Amino acid sequence: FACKTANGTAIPIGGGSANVYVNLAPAVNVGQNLVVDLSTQIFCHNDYPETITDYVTLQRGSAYGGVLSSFSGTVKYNGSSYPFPTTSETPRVVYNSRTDKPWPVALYLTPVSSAGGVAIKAGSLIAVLILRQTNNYNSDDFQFVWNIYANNDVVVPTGGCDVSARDVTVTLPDYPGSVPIPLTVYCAKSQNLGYYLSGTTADAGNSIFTNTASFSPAQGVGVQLTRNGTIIPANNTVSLGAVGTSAVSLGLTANYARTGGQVTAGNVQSIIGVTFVYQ
Amino acid sequence: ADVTITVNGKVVA
Repeated sequence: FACKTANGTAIPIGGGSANVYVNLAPAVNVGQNLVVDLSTQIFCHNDYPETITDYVTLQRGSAYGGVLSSFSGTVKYNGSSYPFPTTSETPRVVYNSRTDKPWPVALYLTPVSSAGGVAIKAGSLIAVLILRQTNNYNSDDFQFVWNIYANNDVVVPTGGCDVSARDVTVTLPDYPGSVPIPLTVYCAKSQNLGYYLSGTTADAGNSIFTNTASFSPAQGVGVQLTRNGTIIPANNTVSLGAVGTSAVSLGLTANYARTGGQVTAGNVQSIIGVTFVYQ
Repeated sequence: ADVTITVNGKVVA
């Protein structure tokens, strides 16, 4: 039993814990969210196929680590699903050939939000997997640890729904122009969704986000969002109806709006949050 | 929040 990652990097086998860096592409699925499919990331083989067969299981106590430590879900191991953190030893995967074969493991998370996410930066711990290796000819029985680290920055969805982008930047035309905000949401199965805006506002209507531009800021103006011509105040939930597997636009447009006193020339910036809720 | 929108603009005289 000897393994390497997708880019060909050796994983030292057994003895001390190994830190294994993998690419992940998290996604919402029906009833659970993929955190990482390791079957595309870890490939193993047997250097003595003619005479030895290797067996590898995933042991009890395997679990998420780091920022995912508090979450639970499932592990798909060799085509079957089990609770994660693991509460029993899985059946084995067999390695006989010198030809590489995937380690057939994918880790899933039980949704707890509507469209939330947890950022995982490259270099961060994802999971701690405990493996047990045996064979078909002697008593060798050894357990060892693979600490799975992110090779790339991702956001793990924690809900039933996911968004086109977690961070969106738009540029208005020169005042008094407006611009659509490209932002959509979809769900793994149909869900009834709403959303609301968060941020600091400047007006009696709680609907003009303050201009927080750092350099040479304009005075007397802020940013106001509309949907089909209707102003959306902060912290007032908008309904999206039922959102299925195809993306549904939030329908947002950005505008400038006056906050009082004279409008003066300069830069404008507003940072506005969007939060989804089930309805 | 779930998404952060950064809106940039400019007032020109």
